[PDB]
Order: sequence, then structure tokens, then C-alpha cells
Amino acid sequence: FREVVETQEGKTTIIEGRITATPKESPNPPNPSGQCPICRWNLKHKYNYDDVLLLSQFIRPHGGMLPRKITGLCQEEHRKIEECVKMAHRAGLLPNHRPRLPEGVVPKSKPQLNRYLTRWAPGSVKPIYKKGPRWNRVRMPVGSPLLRDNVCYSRTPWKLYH
Amino acid sequence: VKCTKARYLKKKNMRTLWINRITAASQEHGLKYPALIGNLVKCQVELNRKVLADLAIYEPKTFKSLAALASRRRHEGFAAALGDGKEPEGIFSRVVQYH
Amino acid sequence: SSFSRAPQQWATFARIWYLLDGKMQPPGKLAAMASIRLQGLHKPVYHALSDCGDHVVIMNTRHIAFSGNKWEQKVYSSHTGYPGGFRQVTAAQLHLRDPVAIVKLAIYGMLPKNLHRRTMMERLHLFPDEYIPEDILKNLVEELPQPRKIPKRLDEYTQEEIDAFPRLWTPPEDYRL
Amino acid sequence: SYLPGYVPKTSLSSPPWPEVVLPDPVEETRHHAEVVKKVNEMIVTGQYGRLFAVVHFASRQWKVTSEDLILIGNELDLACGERIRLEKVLLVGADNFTLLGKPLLGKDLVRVEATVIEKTESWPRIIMRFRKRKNFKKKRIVTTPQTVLRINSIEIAPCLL
Amino acid sequence: GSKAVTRHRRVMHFQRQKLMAVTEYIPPKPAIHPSCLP
Amino acid sequence: FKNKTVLKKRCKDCYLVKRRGRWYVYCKTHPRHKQRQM
Amino acid sequence: HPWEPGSFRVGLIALKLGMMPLWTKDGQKHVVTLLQVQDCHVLKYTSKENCNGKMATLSVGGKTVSRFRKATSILEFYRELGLPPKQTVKIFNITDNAAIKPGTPLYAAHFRPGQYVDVTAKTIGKGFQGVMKRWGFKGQPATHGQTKTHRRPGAVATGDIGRVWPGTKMPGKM
Amino acid sequence: AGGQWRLQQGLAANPSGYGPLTELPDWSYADGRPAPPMKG
Amino acid sequence: TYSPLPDDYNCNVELALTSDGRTIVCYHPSVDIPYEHTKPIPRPDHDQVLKTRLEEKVEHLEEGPMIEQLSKMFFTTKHRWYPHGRYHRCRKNLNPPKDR
RNA sequence: CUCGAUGUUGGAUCAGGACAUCCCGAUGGUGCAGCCGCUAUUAAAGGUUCGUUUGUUCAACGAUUAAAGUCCUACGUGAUCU
Ligand code: FES
Ligand SMILES: [K+]
Ligand SMILES: [Mg+2]
Ligand SMILES: [Mg+2]
Ligand SMILES: [Mg+2]
Ligand SMILES: [Mg+2]
Ligand SMILES: [Mg+2]
Ligand SMILES: [Mg+2]
Ligand SMILES: [Mg+2]
Ligand SMILES: [Mg+2]
Ligand SMILES: [Mg+2]
Ligand SMILES: [Mg+2]
Ligand SMILES: [Mg+2]
Ligand SMILES: [Mg+2]
Ligand SMILES: [Zn+2]
Repeated sequence: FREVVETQEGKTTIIEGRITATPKESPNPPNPSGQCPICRWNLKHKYNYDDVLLLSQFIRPHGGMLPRKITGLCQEEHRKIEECVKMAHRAGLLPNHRPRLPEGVVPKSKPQLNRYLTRWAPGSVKPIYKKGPRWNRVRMPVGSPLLRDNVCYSRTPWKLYH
Repeated sequence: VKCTKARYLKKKNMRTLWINRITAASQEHGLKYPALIGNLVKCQVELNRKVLADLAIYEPKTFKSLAALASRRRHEGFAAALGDGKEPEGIFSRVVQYH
Repeated sequence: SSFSRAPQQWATFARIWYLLDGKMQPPGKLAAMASIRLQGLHKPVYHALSDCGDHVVIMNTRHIAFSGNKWEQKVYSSHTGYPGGFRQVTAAQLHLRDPVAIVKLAIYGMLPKNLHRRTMMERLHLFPDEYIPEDILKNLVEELPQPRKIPKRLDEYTQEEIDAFPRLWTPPEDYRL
Repeated sequence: SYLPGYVPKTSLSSPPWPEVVLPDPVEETRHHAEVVKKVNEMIVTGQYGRLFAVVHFASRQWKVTSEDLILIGNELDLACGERIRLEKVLLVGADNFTLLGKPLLGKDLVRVEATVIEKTESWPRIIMRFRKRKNFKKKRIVTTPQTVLRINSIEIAPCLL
Repeated sequence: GSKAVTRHRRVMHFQRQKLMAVTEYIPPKPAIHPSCLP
Repeated sequence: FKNKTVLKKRCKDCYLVKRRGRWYVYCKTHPRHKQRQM
Repeated sequence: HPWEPGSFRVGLIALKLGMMPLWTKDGQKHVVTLLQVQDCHVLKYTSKENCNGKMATLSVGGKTVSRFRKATSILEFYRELGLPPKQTVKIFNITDNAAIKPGTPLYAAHFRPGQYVDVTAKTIGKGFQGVMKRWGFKGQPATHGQTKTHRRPGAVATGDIGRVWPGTKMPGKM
Repeated sequence: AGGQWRLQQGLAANPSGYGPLTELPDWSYADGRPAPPMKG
Repeated sequence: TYSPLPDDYNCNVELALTSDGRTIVCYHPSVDIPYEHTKPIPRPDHDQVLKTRLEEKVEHLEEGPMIEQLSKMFFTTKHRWYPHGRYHRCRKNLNPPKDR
């Protein structure tokens, strides 16, 4: 990877970039014919939001997602991991990938509510004041429809709407 | 008239009671009710639910044996389904044929 | 068992004290467990008229976790009886107002809708934190397994686990990550 | 060090249930013979107390033991005091062992005897039908013949091989 | 009753509703996604 | 902001952004182009 | 202890003597109510822990009454306190630094001119009253044919709900 | 329960159907004499 | 080492088939509680010149407070404690049938 | 549905509710300089006048008001009245 350091010496600023250590993909993928990191390791349909060991490889130090052109993921898998990372952040499973705060900023205390499988952003959702009849019930989404094809070990399929 | 129609409900409620009691007894051994009833039939054990409920209350050691038998037969089913026919039939999966 | 008739009856119909830890658990799965125990449906000697329910003690109800966006979407409705008395609050608002209401209401709705329900609720003991009175603490018998497995945060993984998972891709050396 | 089907460990890489490995059928056949012999010796040496059995009689099953009474819901064409054998035994259990038929135990293995002690009729059973506004009303009373049986003895023989 | 041709989509008899649900097109699903192969 | 079921960019400076769970059209050059998803 | 921001001190119990006018230096007339503190003493102190509430409390009593007319439990309480029984006892929420020893007398100079106070008491009892006096309903006309309907409530609800809402204004004790 | 399974082994779906559990004699005389055939 | 169920709580279950395969033999001896898994029973619970006499501390309580005490003691609702009328009291069977 | 009866307009009395907001609050746009307006988003806690003619609901008119809102409630309400 490449870093950038800004140093001000004698009323003069010097901008430089250095190449740091870069991690390498593990040798001998079980499926060399695979076209992306996911299918090269037979991971398609076999990872979830809480698989941070997988998810953490495709995000930036501050929690941002990495471009698809750099990681090599396909559009389908890149979108699945994108949703998985949002749910991982909301679940509190990435405590060392928090947003960068400018000097002098200390967030004010906010109510702590444990949550998981959170599709939407908390602030953008309204209460369900009118539930509606049984034949037209307003449902609360749980999980993501992108993961509908994940391997199901139970006879009941994933319920995405509660 | 209620007394006459109650004869249907009595039989219905009794079987509901046995299933609840068998379900409670099965959970003590980590088995769900469908697994116990389903696999006991596959072992040619024709004990009905009335007797199964009585055994759970008054014969707790025999019921655990029945739960173990059903659990054993259940694991044999999984092994068979996972196999491609290479494996022989399970010891408890063999059916006694009559003629 | 060779017991005397009265000790035999006492033992079989005794009330057990169960402990449940609600930390990071969905209230519904907690309620599903407590509901079975409060009714006595976990006993082979169960009968509705046998008053064979047990005691359920749930701790850490302040730390329950909903899936999805239920904190914002789930609404609790009540009516004081007076004109304009209809009140609707989200789960988040109710949780901060009363740290046992969510778990209590989930259990109350799962119990049978009969005159025994309020008696079963007398056998339910909810505590928002890890403090339990000494009397209730002394009579506990068994702790029930948590219904939901709590996922590990990335900072909780041991280096053995991190090393075991392969690196899946090779980033470019000239990329400003 | 990765096989063609190797999958890194994730929450969905493998099934939630634990892996179960059943015993070797050859080894288990020997272990089974030991268990059968051990239980057989308990019968020969009389290391059991009160026995119970599940018997199929009159379409239904009865968990019975010595000195029990059972109320059969029909006539049996037997004089009172006559001793009979119950031939359909699904289960016979002791304190420390239980034998299960598939579905019935052999007659040589277990013998359940019973005695007729009463032949009577049930109390009156009302059968009434009614449909509102249709002048539809009828009443019938039925008494069903019954037979009371006392279970005299449950005996098992050492025929487990 | 309503006529055979209506301005709104007429409700179907439940048996017919079940018929439609059971006869829905099922596309051929390949064993391995074609995008995951050379 | 005018409520619109179909959002359309009216000039080259209009940009689509999703905020508070719904899509908006914002325009700094012509504020009259601002639209809210209905 | 010295006064601190956020501190709450005890109040008083007084008897309402009557009303009187007074004029300010600008010429304005202000009527005032005279409140006499008659044998006001602190009776009990309850710590914040035992109160069952957010704050500690201090019990105050006012006006001596005859011991021949009080319950035995009340008399033995006052016997231990060393004071004669009081007609009314009120509970004052206070902060820990404002606690006063039971038995301390309280005086009108507890308050100072320029301060603002709240006064709580039982209102004058008017017995069972109709809606006009109780709730200020208009009633019905005096003439133009009104038949035995001049001070009545009128309609009490709508026909649809087939009931009367809780809290509906009706005749009752005022 | 088990109706489909029994059919797969060539048995009646209902265990009350044909087979030894139902058709064999319920009882016999203690001495040994067989009982008259059941009416069913 | 395979066991269908854990053998540490109720009994040691051993399943076997006869040589012919027509009978299932179940050997299930009881498991006794180990001594190590038990607690010791809590047997442990002045110049007074005057004989210590029994003092009756059973002060009569009103209906309300008494019912509140009983309900809290047995974890019930108040309703179970209130009386019933003569019609119900006299319908109750005072010589009910008894089985064993 | 009700004719072995579910009393029929307007008004008085007392109002419950909806928000598709007349006034008061908060915002976006404007052919919005300002003062006044127009349009849209959000808001139903609180408020929403007195008179002449007419049985009137309405309507017209006079004088006001921050405003004199639109509806539902058996065209709310006669075992309360007219
Ligand atoms: S190409 Fe295989 S998952 Fe993307
Ligand atoms: K009519
Ligand atoms: Mg037609
Ligand atoms: Mg008075
Ligand atoms: Mg008047
Ligand atoms: Mg008159
Ligand atoms: Mg008059
Ligand atoms: Mg009539
Ligand atoms: Mg109103
Ligand atoms: Mg609005
Ligand atoms: Mg209003
Ligand atoms: Mg009307
Ligand atoms: Mg009248
Ligand atoms: Mg009326
Ligand atoms: Zn524009």
C-alpha cells in the first residue's frame, strides 16, 4: 500500500508518498478457475454479515468500501459485501473502523441500542403507526434481499420481513 | 346436545395433551416431537402417543431409551441420505419383513 | 422411587427457578423460552388445571437486541381511556422509559389469553442489569442457554483465527488504501 | 494445503449441527451381542422386580402391570373367572432393562395373563341431536357392554439370543 | 355478479389462483454461474 | 421542493442524491429544479 | 450547610387569617393574604434512600390540637417527639444539605419579602353541583318554550359510540 | 405420522391395516386352547 | 464413543439388537449422584434472670394488607384469596372419589 | 336490516374524531428587493366573532378579527330542550 505524509519544515511543506508493506493472497486457491476472490475460494453463498474476517479484507481503514476495480470482485459479490459491511458496522462488529473525526470533535453521548441484520439506516426510517390488515400488513425488513440465495441449512427459508 | 358433541372434543383434546407431554419429554433429551414420532415408526415401534405419554411420566428410563433409539435411527437416516448407496443399511434401519 | 405418598407428590409438582440472560438476545426468543416455562409446557406432567408453572428470572433486559430496524419501526400502542388518550411510542422510546417493558410485553402476549396469565406473570422476574436480589439469587436452580449466539467483533478474534483465514486477494502495491 | 472443495471457515461454510460418526457395524455387532447376553443373564438370575408391559388389546394399547385392572369397552364371550393370555405385547420393561418388539415381541419371550372379574354395562350415554328452527329433536340412550380384566402376572423367559 | 371482461382485474377463483401459482415459469438454472467460469 | 413520483434532471447541474430514505434532485444553479420523491 | 445551586429547603404550614389591601410606591393597589405560622415544627426526616423517591423528605406539622381526639398510634409518635399533636402534617422534598433535626420550630421569617412562594390548600367545598356552576356550561334559554330544561347538560356524547367517554364533564362534587 | 414411509416398505399406510399387529389373535386361553376368531 | 444422548443425568442407555434382529434390547441402569456433587446439609441455625416466655407476634391484619401479604408470599394474584358465596361453597364435593 | 314504529329540517345545549391547514409554528421554490403575496413540504397541542332580512342549511349585506377552515360522527345529539 501507499501512504502520504505532510511535513511542514521552515515554513515549507513537503508532500511525499512511500510504499508500505502489502499483503499477498494466500497460495493455492482451491478453485483457480474462479474469476473473483469469492468464487476462487468457494465462498459464494457461504458468508454472512457477521463474517468480519471476510468482510474486513474489502474495506478501508475508516470503514469505507474498496472499489470493485481494485478488489476484483464481481458486481454481484461486490454488492453483497457492500450490504454485509453496512450491517456489520450497524451491529458494532467493526469497532476499529470508525469514521475519522477532526481534531477537537468529541461526539455527544447517544442512547445505545443493540441491533443486528439492520438493512436501513436508523435515522431514515419512520415508525409503523398503522400496521394495516393481515392481508396488507406493513412488514419490518430484516436482513438483506441480496443474501436470499445464501445456503440454507434449515427447511424454512430466510424470513426477510417481520 | 353438548354432552353428545363433547365426545368428539374429548378424543381431540386427549391427543393434544399427549403430544404436548411427549413434546415436553422429548425436549428434555434434545429431540423435537416430529423426530421422535417419525423415527420410532421407522424402527417398527408402533407405540401410540397415549402410551408414550404414560411412559414419559412413569417410566423415565424407558423413555430415554426410546429417545436414544429414535435419535440413533435419525442419525442413521442422515448418513444414508449423505451417502450414494455405497454404505450398507444401518443396524437399526433394517426392516423385518412379514408375509 | 419408594418415596412416601406426600413427599412424592411434593417433588413432582415442585416449582423450579430458572435464570435467563437477555444480553444481546432478541426479546421474542427470550419470550418464547419464558412462555413455555411459566406455563409448565416443559414438564411431561403438564396440564392446564395443574398450576404447574415455574419461575423465570431474566437479567440484562436493558441489553436486548432487535434485528432489522425494529427499534425505529416497532410501535407500542395504548389508550388512557380519555378523549385524545391514544399513545404510540417506538420500541426505542419505550426502552429508555422502562428497561423491562419490551421483554415483559413480548411474554405477556405469548401467554394464553385466560385468567391464568396474570398469575403466570407473578412468577416472572425481570431485572434491567446484572443485579439480582439475594433472595431470588439464592433460590435459582438452572441457567438456560441463550437462544441467540452472539457474533464476535473483529477485535475479539484471536490471532490464531485471523491467521487461519486466508488472504483472498492481492491489492496493488501502488494503491493509497 | 487446500483441497479442491476446501472452504474457509465462515458462519455458513459448514452446517450448524455437529458432525456425528456412527460406530463401525462390525464392532457394533459384537457390542450388541454383549448387551444382549448381559440382559439375558439378568433374566436367568432373576435380577428384576416388578415388570410392566404394553399390550395391544381391543384395537388399543394398554400399559399394564401385575394386579392392574383394565376396562374393555365390549363383550369378550368369556365366563367370569376364566384366565386368558394377552398375546400382543409391544413392550416389556423392568427397572434396569426394556425389551421392544418390532412391532410385537415373541410369545416365547413374554407371557401376560389376565382374568375376567366382571361383565357389566356402561352407565347410560345420552345421544341427542338438535337443529334450531327446524322442529328437529331426537333423543337416544345407549349402554355399552364392558368387561373388567385383572392382570395376574407378567413373566419373561431367557430367550434373548 | 361481474362480467367476464372488466375494467379492473377481476379476482380469480381460489382453485384458479392455485393453478396459476403452480404453473409459473421456472427458468433453467445453471449448476455454476456462467460469470464464475472462464 | 416539489413532490414528484418521477424525478427528472432539468439541467446539467441537477444531481440525484438519496437522503433520509428517499431520492432528491438538488440544483445549485437553479434552485427551482429541486424535487422530492413522492 | 451553606446554600448551593440546586438546593431545596423546607417549607412551612400556616393558617389563613384573611385578606388585606396594601399599596405600592407607584400608587398601585395589591390585595394580600395573611398567613400566620402557628406552632410549626419539623416532625420527621426521611433519607433519600428510604424515601422511595428521587429526593429526601422532611415532615412538618402545624397547629396544636387536643390529644383527647387523636389515634393511639399518633399519640405515641408525638410522645416520643416531645411535642403536642398537630392538625396537619405535610411532606417537603429537600436536598441532603437542607435537613433539619426533628423538633425544630419554624417561623414566618423563614421567608423574606421579595421571594415567590407556592401555596397549596383544600379549596372551599361546594358539595354536589350542576354543570353550570361546576363547569361553566351555558344552560338553556329561560323562555321561548323550554320544557323543564334550563340548567341541564344537554347532549353528553354522540350516538355512534353508544357510550360516554371517561372524564366527561357531569354534575358532581365541586 | 409415518404413512408414506410404511408404504415404501410395502406396508399399509395405517398400522391398523393388514399385518400381524391387527390380524393376529388378541388373546388365547391360559391352558393353550385358541380363542374363537375375532368378529373383525 | 458415539452416544445418541448424554449419559450423565438420568441413566446409562445401551441399545442392542438380538441376533435375529426382531427385538431391541435396552439396558438402562440408573446413575447415582456423586458425593462430590452434593452440599453439606445446613444443620447450624446470657444472664437472663427472667424465664423467656412465648410472645404472640401474630397481629391481626386487615383484609387488604393480609391478602397482599399472601399473594406476595406465594406469587399469586389477590383474587385467589377472596371468599366465595354460599352457592359455590355448598356445591363443592366434600367426599370426592379417590384413586389409589 | 327495521313498517306487532330505527320520530322527519334548521336552531339551542354539549361536543368526540379526520387533516385534504382558515389562523398561530417550522421549511423548499418564486416572475421572492422590501412591505404584501403565490405555490409546495411538515404541523391537529390551541383557536376559529357579533349583527340586519329569511323557518331556513346556504346566500346577500353591515361591523370586526391573527383567523372567521373543510369534513365525519344515524345529513352527531328531541327517554335533554325547541
Ligand atoms: S466470479 Fe465467482 S463470485 Fe464473482
Ligand atoms: K319502517
Ligand atoms: Mg357471467
Ligand atoms: Mg361546603
Ligand atoms: Mg342563561
Ligand atoms: Mg308539556
Ligand atoms: Mg322552565
Ligand atoms: Mg319490537
Ligand atoms: Mg370539539
Ligand atoms: Mg397535512
Ligand atoms: Mg383544533
Ligand atoms: Mg341527525
Ligand atoms: Mg320531551
Ligand atoms: Mg335520542
Ligand atoms: Zn437544474
